[PDB]
Amino acid sequence: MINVSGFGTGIVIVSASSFPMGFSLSKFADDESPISSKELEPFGYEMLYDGGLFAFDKAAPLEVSVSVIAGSEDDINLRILLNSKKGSFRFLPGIIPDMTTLVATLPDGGRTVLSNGTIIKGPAIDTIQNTGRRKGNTYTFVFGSYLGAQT
Amino acid sequence: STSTIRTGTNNDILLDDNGNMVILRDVEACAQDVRAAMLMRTGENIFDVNSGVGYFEYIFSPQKSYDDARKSIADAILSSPDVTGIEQLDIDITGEVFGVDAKVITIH
Amino acid sequence: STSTIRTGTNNDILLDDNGNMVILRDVEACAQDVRAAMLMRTGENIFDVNSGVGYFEYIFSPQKSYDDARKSIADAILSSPDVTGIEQLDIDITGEVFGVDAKVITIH
Amino acid sequence: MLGIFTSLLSSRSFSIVDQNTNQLVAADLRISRVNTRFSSVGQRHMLEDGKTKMDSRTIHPMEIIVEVFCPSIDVVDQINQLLLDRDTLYKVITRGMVFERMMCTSEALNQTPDMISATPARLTFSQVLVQNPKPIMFRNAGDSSMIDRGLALAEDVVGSAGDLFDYAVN
Repeated sequence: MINVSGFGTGIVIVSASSFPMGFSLSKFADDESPISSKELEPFGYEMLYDGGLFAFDKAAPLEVSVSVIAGSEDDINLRILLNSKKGSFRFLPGIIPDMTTLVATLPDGGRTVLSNGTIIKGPAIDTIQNTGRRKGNTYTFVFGSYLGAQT
Repeated sequence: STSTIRTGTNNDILLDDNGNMVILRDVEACAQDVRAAMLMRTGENIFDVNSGVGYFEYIFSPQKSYDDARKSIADAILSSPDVTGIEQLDIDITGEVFGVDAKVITIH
Repeated sequence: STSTIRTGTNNDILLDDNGNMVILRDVEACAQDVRAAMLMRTGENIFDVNSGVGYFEYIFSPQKSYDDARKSIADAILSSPDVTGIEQLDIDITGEVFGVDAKVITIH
Repeated sequence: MLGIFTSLLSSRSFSIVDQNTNQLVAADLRISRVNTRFSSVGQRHMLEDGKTKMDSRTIHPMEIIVEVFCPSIDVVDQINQLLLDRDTLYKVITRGMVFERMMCTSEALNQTPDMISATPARLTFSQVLVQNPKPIMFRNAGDSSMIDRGLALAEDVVGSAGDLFDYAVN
């Protein structure tokens, strides 16, 4: 019996400049997937002219996306993160607001330390569905480090 | 117009019934010349050295690909006069037989 | 055709049994010359200076990238006569060992 | 293509053999495509009446372009040495198609985020045209054809006849 539940998952987002101390996402959305990541592709294959195969490394981003309930404090914080131009901060050899998301998945203790990244896209305004209930807001980040997973 | 002394399978001048030497010409002479030129190991001609088939470095050796063997056989066949080209060539390898078949298109 | 006096692992002139100097030629001479060239620190030639391996600026120093060390070793190997190139140059790093392995393809 | 039944499950396709010393070079290249393009030019000559005589044909040198992946730094350095190697003619055996007297004309290495371990490369060789593709040699050292050197302009020393004598005595 493997417990693959999702209740109790928490996220801590710490940004270099906008949120130096960071905020916490706990109020995840109900209609969209609370966390969704694209299929990572850190390798590639090519065909030799004699039928062989060659394997090499490629550059792979982590396109993560977190969904939150419209109007919540987490949504307000994520919108503040989104509406922060990269041109209004100091340059360091690191990434312009290098924000990291510490993901504590379930009380078992699985900690993911996705870092060296930034937010890419998200909804600026709340969209009202046909049914009359505001749609959950999915904000996408991209990252350049997927290492730090525990248990 | 090729013309060569007639020889048998033992590759010696084999005379006719009247004890004369026959000089084959055109197709028969070209065929005899091709058969003779395909049986000569390289480095046997003191005046060419590089001519001949590589029966010891291109065939009869533990090699990776027999492309060099095919190239050497084709060059040896083309070296004969009035051969122009080769229509078809097999490099078939049986269990222990290096079967070669040619389809010389000599002009005559 | 390179030639060099016989030297031991102490890099000194090693004589033979009859008290003569041995003059190695070709393969062994080139190997000994390459080994001697890889042991010469940069700036040790009054008459070359820029020649020599970077044992104190590329190796033995907190260098970020060992590509410069690889290039210096490659230049030192190629400086010997009749070396042509290097087939393989491994620059493996152990805990505190800078393991270098070469596969010179000297013409001999 | 067919023509040869190797009946062997480990036959190597590509081979760049140094013509002298008969040695493989850059044996770790991962070839991807090979274009062995020939070339020749006609001599179209319009003449009087509506007509054009092509005259004869001159065979321009062969060009061969090899796209490849170099997996290692020593292979890349071997490719650089091939480009910088001005004193040897190579022989390229792609697929049952042997080309002798082949010299590297061009090379382009590409380093991209699409491939961080290996490096794509585009080698280009051109054939060296020779008057006699099949030369005539001789086995023994006595019987060369004579080589002329033309006028020499004999240079000078100061040694006197005494030194030449003493040398001949010794």
